[PDB]
Amino acid sequence: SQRITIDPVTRIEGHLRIDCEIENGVVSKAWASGTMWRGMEEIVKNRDPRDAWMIVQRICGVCTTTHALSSVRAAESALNIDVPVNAQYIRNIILAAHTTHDHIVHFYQLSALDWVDITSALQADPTKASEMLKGVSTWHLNSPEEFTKVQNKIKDLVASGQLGIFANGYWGHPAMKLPPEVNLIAVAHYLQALECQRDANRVVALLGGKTPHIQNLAVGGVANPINLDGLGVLNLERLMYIKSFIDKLSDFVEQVYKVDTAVIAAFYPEWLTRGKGAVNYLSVPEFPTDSKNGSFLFPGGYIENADLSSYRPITSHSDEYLIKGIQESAKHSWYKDEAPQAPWEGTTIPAYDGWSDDGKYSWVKSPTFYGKTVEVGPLANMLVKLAAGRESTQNKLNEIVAIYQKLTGNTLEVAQLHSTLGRIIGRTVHCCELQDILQNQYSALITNIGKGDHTTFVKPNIPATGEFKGVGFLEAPKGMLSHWMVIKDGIISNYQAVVPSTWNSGPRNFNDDVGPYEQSLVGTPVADPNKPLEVVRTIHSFDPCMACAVH
Amino acid sequence: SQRITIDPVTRIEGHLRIDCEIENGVVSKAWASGTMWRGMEEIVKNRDPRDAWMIVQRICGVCTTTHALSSVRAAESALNIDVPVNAQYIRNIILAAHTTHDHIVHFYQLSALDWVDITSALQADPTKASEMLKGVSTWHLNSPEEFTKVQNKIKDLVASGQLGIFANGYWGHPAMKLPPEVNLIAVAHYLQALECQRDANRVVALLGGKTPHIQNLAVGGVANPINLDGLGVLNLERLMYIKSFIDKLSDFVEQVYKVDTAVIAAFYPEWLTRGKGAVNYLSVPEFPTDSKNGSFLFPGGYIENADLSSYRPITSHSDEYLIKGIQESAKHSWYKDEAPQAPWEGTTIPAYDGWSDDGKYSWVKSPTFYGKTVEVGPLANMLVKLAAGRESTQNKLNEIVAIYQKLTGNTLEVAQLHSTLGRIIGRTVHCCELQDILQNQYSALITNIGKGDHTTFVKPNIPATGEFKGVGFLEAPKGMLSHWMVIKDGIISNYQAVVPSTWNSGPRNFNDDVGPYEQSLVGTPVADPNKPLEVVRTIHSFDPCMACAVH
Amino acid sequence: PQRPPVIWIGAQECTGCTESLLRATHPTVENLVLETISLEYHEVLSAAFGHQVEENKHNALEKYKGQYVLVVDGSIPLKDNGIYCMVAGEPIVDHIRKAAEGAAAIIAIGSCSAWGGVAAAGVNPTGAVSLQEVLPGKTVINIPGCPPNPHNFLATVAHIITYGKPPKLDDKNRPTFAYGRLIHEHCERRPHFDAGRFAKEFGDEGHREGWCLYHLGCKGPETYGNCSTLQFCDVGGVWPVAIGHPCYGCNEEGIGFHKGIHQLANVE
Amino acid sequence: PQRPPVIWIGAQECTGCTESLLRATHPTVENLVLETISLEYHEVLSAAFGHQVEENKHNALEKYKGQYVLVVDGSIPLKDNGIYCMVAGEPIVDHIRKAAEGAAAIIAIGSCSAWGGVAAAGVNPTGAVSLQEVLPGKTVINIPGCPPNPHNFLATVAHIITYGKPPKLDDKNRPTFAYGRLIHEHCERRPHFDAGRFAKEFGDEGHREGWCLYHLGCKGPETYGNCSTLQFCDVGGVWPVAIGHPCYGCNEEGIGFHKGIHQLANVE
Ligand code: SF4
Ligand code: SF4
Ligand code: SF4
Ligand code: SF4
Ligand code: FCO
Ligand code: FCO
Ligand code: F3S
Ligand code: F3S
Ligand SMILES: [Cl-]
Ligand SMILES: [Mg+2]
Ligand SMILES: [Mg+2]
Ligand SMILES: [Mg+2]
Ligand SMILES: [Mg+2]
Ligand code: NI
Repeated sequence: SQRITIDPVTRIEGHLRIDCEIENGVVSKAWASGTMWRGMEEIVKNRDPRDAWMIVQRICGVCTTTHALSSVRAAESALNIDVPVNAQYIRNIILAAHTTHDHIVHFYQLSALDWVDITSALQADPTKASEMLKGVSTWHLNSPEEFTKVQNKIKDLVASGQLGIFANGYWGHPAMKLPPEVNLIAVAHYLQALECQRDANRVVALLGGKTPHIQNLAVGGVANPINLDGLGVLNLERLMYIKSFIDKLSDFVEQVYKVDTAVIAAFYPEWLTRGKGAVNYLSVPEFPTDSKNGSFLFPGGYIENADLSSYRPITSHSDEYLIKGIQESAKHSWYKDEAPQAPWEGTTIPAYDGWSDDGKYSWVKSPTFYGKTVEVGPLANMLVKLAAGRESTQNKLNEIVAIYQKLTGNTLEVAQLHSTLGRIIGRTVHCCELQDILQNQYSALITNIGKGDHTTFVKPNIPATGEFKGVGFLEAPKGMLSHWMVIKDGIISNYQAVVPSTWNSGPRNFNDDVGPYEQSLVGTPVADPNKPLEVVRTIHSFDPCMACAVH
Repeated sequence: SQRITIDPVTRIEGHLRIDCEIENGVVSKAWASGTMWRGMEEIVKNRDPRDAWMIVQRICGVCTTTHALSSVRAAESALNIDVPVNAQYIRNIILAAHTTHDHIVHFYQLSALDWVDITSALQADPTKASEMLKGVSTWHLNSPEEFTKVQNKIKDLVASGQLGIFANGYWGHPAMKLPPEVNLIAVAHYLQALECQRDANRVVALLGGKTPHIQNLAVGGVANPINLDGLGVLNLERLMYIKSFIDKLSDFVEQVYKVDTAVIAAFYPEWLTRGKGAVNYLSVPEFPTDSKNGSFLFPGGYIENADLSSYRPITSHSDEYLIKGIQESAKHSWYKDEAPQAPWEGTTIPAYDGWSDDGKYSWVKSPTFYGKTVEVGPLANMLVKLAAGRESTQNKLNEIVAIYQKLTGNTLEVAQLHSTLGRIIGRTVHCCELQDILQNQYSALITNIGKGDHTTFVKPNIPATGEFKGVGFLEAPKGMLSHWMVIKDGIISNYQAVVPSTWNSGPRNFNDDVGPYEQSLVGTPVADPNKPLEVVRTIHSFDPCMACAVH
Repeated sequence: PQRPPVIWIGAQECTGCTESLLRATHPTVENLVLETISLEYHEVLSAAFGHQVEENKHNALEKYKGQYVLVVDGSIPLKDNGIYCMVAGEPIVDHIRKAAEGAAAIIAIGSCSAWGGVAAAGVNPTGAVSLQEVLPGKTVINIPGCPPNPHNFLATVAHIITYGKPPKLDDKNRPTFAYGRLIHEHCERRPHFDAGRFAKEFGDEGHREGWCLYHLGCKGPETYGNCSTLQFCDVGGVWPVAIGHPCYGCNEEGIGFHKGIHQLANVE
Repeated sequence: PQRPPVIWIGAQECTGCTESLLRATHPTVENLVLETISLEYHEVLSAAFGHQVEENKHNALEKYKGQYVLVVDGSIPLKDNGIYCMVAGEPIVDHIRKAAEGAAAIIAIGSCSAWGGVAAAGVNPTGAVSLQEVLPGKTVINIPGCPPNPHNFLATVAHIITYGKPPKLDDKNRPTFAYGRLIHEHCERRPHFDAGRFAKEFGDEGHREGWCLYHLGCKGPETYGNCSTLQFCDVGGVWPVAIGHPCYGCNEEGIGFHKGIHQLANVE
């Protein structure tokens, strides 16, 4: 038996430490630790409610857009503002295109090198690699010639003796199971992914004014000026340009990312039987389409004890059942006030005292829902959509399972989705369904402007007396996000962000109950405790973001 | 001691009873009683804040517009809304035109028959009557032929034996001092006044949508759609029509009403020596002209112990010293809670127990300013403008004094304005200065539209939680008006109107101090206790409005 | 010649219904009182006050018994035995019943006297009721609005004088010439309603083109009146909707003072 | 053929400054790391983790002593002995100072490392400071913005590689090609400023004609940058003002994260 530390965990956003006790070659106990704090909730306090979004967007530059959108929704909640529908379409296109970038980069740039051995790709036959994908994908860049060019770039990098960020990786590890050909395919797709994600961010930029960190929001709607006949504003030529980039995303997502997700499952089927983090799941509905902050394209809900049949739907961002259940504890976190706190009454008082296994060991708070630990993010999101009987989600999951079936002769049941690979699958399903969101909301915007509605902004009034509480929910790439604003005497008197990586990465809670990251690791086989690849495989499945978790 | 009751007092708005104790033909003590209550503050509670103005406008149809404008200002105060400047110009034109009609009707239709003996007019020589005005007025309708036509209308009404509303008047009363010729002049002007006041209401109607009870306001601005080029909206043709009626008001106001005010003072100079109601005076600034509910064309302020030289200016409707000083008591009123109440904490709980001289005797509450009794209305308004050194007010008063001096050989000093006639003079000065308000604000509106500003309305948001408070001040024809709105969970939880006739008519207060109507009557000579014309003269000078006083 | 007598009593009135007469042009108020009628009692304009004006009332009720038109503005408060409106020490309901006994015709001018109006809204603090409710044995002519166009009243009185009977009435005893049709069934913005051309907020593009105000809360679909045709003030083009604001339903019981300004009307 | 080595360390970063590289086109991030540089340390992309990646860092600092470009994003927190950012159990200020010792050139990418940025705003909970403040005897090249256009960084690194020296710098050590001019002194809406053609609210008629955003709070008059010329994302026409939102001053110390969105700028 022994104690290891993984610090830093790389190929995540931000600063994470993972500790594990290993007994009889399996993880018996784990600690997740966020090691950097900025105090973004304190920095935004005492300001005008309208200023918060520009400041709190800087909680995170990977999930850029998300904290900006949650912040304006929180102020709108407090102030009772109905957002114009054109502003919802624009916000929705931004969030959907951003999330497409976000998931693609997670699967390829952040996660693939846990499963892919680049050295082994040097042994591949590019023609056999291409042959393996016949009747598996229709993607137009799987030729032997593409794969030979990619193999030659690997060859040249290795030949230079400057491996840089590819150096001292887990090449030949016994947990690396792909054949040489499948390693080479994955590296070719890693490089191709960078083009697709770039196109997704061109959609974001044309509405946001740049990315990272969009600049087109306002409490009350958006700053885009809709005028089909206007010079220098959001006219039909600009909208056509946006559409030209929306149209470029689908083929890579459907013919490369979706197919690779099935192929990794086919080669790593034991990873459908480990990495369960929780038995409870939460998602919020997303992409509102009416004039009153509702009519969501994607549904939300709460699953308890993995029972999809008795889940509780959530159809509103004003749902009092959702609002009243959420608390955070700092018993095992470096803050002073330890009892569970509702976020409108939250404090964030730093109290660093160093690492203690049974005491405080993280800057991440411990969120609960009516006292229970909950997993958020794509696994939650997918399971709630399946519980809701959403045919689009059923159908998209079935496409991944059919590729898995063709490759293995085996099927995938919902029980197998509560796992490291199920989590990855939920993320891919989300990315695929978001391409329909983009087409839907582009069309809705064009149609609405054609009816003569160019409205985008409702100027707020903020009473100079009174105390007003608002909450902004958002289904972010990593899961349910909420920003909680209290307004008193016209300024922010409290601001609390409860972020999806807070839910998943948070340490042991007030009742010493274990959060999703720490739970997911129990039972992980570790072949080589000095090179604990298996632990990082499960942790990456959650897409950690520690700027998000801690803020 | 003799005890009289005057019930009803006619030629006012609403239901008033005046009681007097008379010692040796001199009033020694008086009681003012509002005898009708509706409970308009309770009727408006538990509604959307946006609905209040249409309901509380019905507090009074004589001072129509005033309660509508105070109500939207109160909601805008609570919500922290800055009204568009075009909405201010339109609000201002309506209030100035309305107040022109109001003052003219008060001087002629309500007050003149206290001072004018119609039967004496039958003895007049119309040629002598006309000659008396040579070099006193330039009015074009003072000919002997006009006066003969008017005299013949009186003759015909008397010969019918149906005197109706002229029946059982105070003809030959010893306090009737005008010569026959001046009585006939006054009746001619009484009839001519009806045409001028009709033109003033045509201004109001073209912006309000009708009068009585305008219908163009909103919490957030006005409902008039400004579009110089639009069919069916407020275009240049409509504005030109408004201007055609503004231009018709000046000559009667300047050459008839202003002159008759000087002439009545010249014939009744003892009425410069009685009818003092108070030593403290309050007015609020009025006619805001900036984008932030300020920059008033008329100044406000607080005079204590008749000292103009040390008055306190009031330049803002958010003045904390003004807001904090206002309270009302029901010790001697038919309500339950008797201690002085700030209006945001006000109650209006009816507790009728009949008339008691030393107990409760009125539906009017007793307002105080930091515990003092205060007169409001045109005497206060004029004295505050003189204390401010407003040259327009000094110049206009000087024109009235010059006519008085030509007829009497005597000047008027400010001490003589604290009187029944000073109160009537302050009202006339107001009406005269309002004609320049109308020209100024019409010109401002035309100019601003010409710069490309067609904005009229800022849509409010009303937080669905929290409790917040607003107050709307307005310098009404009868004096300072305030509406006090508390909003809780998005609906009106308290509404209190503190109305100018409440200040002046209210009964003895929590300290048994005497308010302006009651104080003004002490010392009044009463030649005939069965026909107490002298009491009605002083009470009419305050322009009682009991629907306003009581609501 | 002798003029037809009128007795006017205000109960829980705001005086707006009297003030409507000061905007009238046919007749003007001066021609009404000198040529058209003999206004025998009206406390807003009466030279006499107090005991003298109470003498005038009693003398007129006697001299003109069976001949006068009785006009009431304001609601009548029944709560607590009448004490929410006391004139000369007596409840106004007693003054009105006494005057009703000798009336040739009885008119409720304004929504308050016609159906209780604003004074009877909400919790109804004073138990305010209509003139018809206090005179159950009499046919009360109702001329609602807050206030009505004064000529809705003056042409009703003229019909009584000129032709010796009231004008034709609907089943709420309202004159058909003024109240016989829904405002929405004679509204010049109906084409915009039909086309789906709606103002959504004051100052928006549709609003600034004079489009239909239905989605701002216009109550024209559920209010009987002549506001779109006779309009107000005789200058042309002046009524609430033409100025840019929805009808509030002030004529109509259950609409005005009950529904919110922005609450949508039911459409037949 | 050997590529110039780069060591990238994040302190209190949000990762936006690294994410800017994923929008770059000249070079793309894949050409940057395969052709332009050898990225010897970058925790966002590194295959290795934990002990292996701390081996890579120590090996690179030794192998490339005096040769590598050090890049830092994020502020560096000095409060409470550096514990507000701890990597491999040690304060990030110690990792940065150690890497700085052997650096050929040192770049603060983003406002956080250039001047403290958002993380040092308000009450500055963690005592966050700039990279230059932690390295007082070193010349730190500042590339501010939140995040900057990635080519403000990439063309600075290219100048070092191609011509053997940094680009020309202003008195704040910012490259003049990117930060040499006020945004307002090269803004295409300056004609509208000069004419008094201003948006007053988002969605108003001026806003919808592309007028100047000064009265919405535009900080262009007090912010050095290339946002109006180079703009963002290489698609053409994309910067905050062109999309319809004022400049917030995110490049400029004392402006971004200090002044309200709608607070007006001083004009020179
Ligand atoms: S109907 Fe309207 S105008 Fe007439 S008394 Fe009632 S509230 Fe006043
Ligand atoms: S809803 Fe109102 S504005 Fe529209 S057509 Fe009907 S009555 Fe006219
Ligand atoms: S400069 Fe901006 S984008 Fe870069 S680390 Fe700081 S907050 Fe993030
Ligand atoms: S204020 Fe802003 S939008 Fe206007 S010219 Fe200057 S930089 Fe451009
Ligand atoms: N997605 C994302 Fe970032 C995290 N965790 C947020 O919100
Ligand atoms: N003027 C007026 Fe009416 C009174 N008193 C109000 O306010
Ligand atoms: S509110 Fe009344 S005045 Fe006519 S327009 Fe509607 S019935
Ligand atoms: S906010 Fe920043 S990105 Fe440029 S436009 Fe202003 S310096
Ligand atoms: Cl358009
Ligand atoms: Mg608006
Ligand atoms: Mg938090
Ligand atoms: Mg205000
Ligand atoms: Mg009151
Ligand atoms: Ni009044």
